[PDB]
Amino acid sequence: MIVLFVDFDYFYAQVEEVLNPSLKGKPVVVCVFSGRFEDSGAVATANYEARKFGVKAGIPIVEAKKILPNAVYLPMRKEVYQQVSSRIMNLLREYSEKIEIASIDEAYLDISDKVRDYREAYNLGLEIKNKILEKEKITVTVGISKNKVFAKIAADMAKPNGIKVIDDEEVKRLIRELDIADVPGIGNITAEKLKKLGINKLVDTLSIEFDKLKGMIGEAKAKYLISLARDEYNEPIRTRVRKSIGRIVTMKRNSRNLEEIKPYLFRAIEESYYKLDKRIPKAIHVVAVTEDLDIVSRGRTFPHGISKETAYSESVKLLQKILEEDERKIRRIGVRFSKFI
DNA sequence: CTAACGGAATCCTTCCCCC
DNA sequence: GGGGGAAGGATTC
Ligand SMILES: Nc1ccn([C@H]2C[C@H](O)[C@@H](COP(=O)(O)OP(=O)(O)OP(=O)(O)O)O2)c(=O)n1
Ligand SMILES: [Ca+2]
Ligand SMILES: [Ca+2]
Ligand SMILES: [Ca+2]
Repeated sequence: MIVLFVDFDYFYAQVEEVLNPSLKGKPVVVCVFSGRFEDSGAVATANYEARKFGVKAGIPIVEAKKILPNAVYLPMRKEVYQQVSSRIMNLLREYSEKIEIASIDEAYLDISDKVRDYREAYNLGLEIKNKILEKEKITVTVGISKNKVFAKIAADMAKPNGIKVIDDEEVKRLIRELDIADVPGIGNITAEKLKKLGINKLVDTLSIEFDKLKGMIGEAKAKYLISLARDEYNEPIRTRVRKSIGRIVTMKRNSRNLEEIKPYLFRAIEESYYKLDKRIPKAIHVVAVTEDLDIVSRGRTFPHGISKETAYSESVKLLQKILEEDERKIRRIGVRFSKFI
């Protein structure tokens, strides 16, 4: 295979800068205001002018303002970014019909039938970058390799407005030398689980016994890392289908009172049903985020589609079920729909 | 009514019913 | 022994 991976640079911030070019050159921070108090919330992303000083995704807004009090702080306008993203994905369809849309700013392309070698795949990456910059004035990063995992790693290496090829020779070096925490799918809890086993590179998984690795990171991640270490990973590019749609809102104050939580729950249902847009779900899940930011969920699936009225009455019964079987106060309450007709 | 923090989505694992 | 579902967990954007 020859996989071409596209990753939009600082997407949310860059879209805001395209829509307001006076933002060019300044630190821009895209925020998710929870509404509980002034500047409560987290940073969705920031451009590289702000990211260079430690303002990155996930950190609290009030911590970003202690670092950069004079940066531009904009509220997240996800529907604007989604519509811009959808147009860029339509541009990517013109280069390969095997395309896998991974997220709002990521897409894999199987270009095995469109180029002969990596030099031609490289040139196709330039043509794709120039086409996106010409149509939407958005800079992206191209990663090219023999599978999806190393194509994404390639884009991570040359990230800010770049293009990078990891050939079969560098693939083997990375199996020996790339720190295993930088492999997609290995978070801190799985990484620290590899370290305590002594595994720091992919090649280490081939010397260890399988069950000693399986019995503690799981069968799937063990097979996944072993196949990568053997240079035998080759999952195909697949069209991804949205499997669930939901919405969770932060309440103004923690509560275990039914009548106080119900307005937030009903608002989450209305917005979730608007996002359904056609699509008839057969399962509904009420999801509560407790004081300690833990996640509790109670669900129910029907032999038929779920009307909005049925979603209303069933969510209350599922919410009562959460107050019964857990005693932590709820901080965020929401709903999720799945199993579409 | 401004309080040390968002919101959304996937896949995998554990437990349990069931054949 | 294993298919299949409910709920938690880990990951990532
Ligand atoms: N914890 C996070 C991480 C990301 N995002 C959003 C903001 C990003 O614009 C988009 C894609 O995130 P990336 O991981 O691709 O990061 P960026 O595109 O912002 O930066 P980079 O240019 O390094 O990819 O997802 C978010 O809401 N919350
Ligand atoms: Ca990106
Ligand atoms: Ca991305
Ligand atoms: Ca990691």
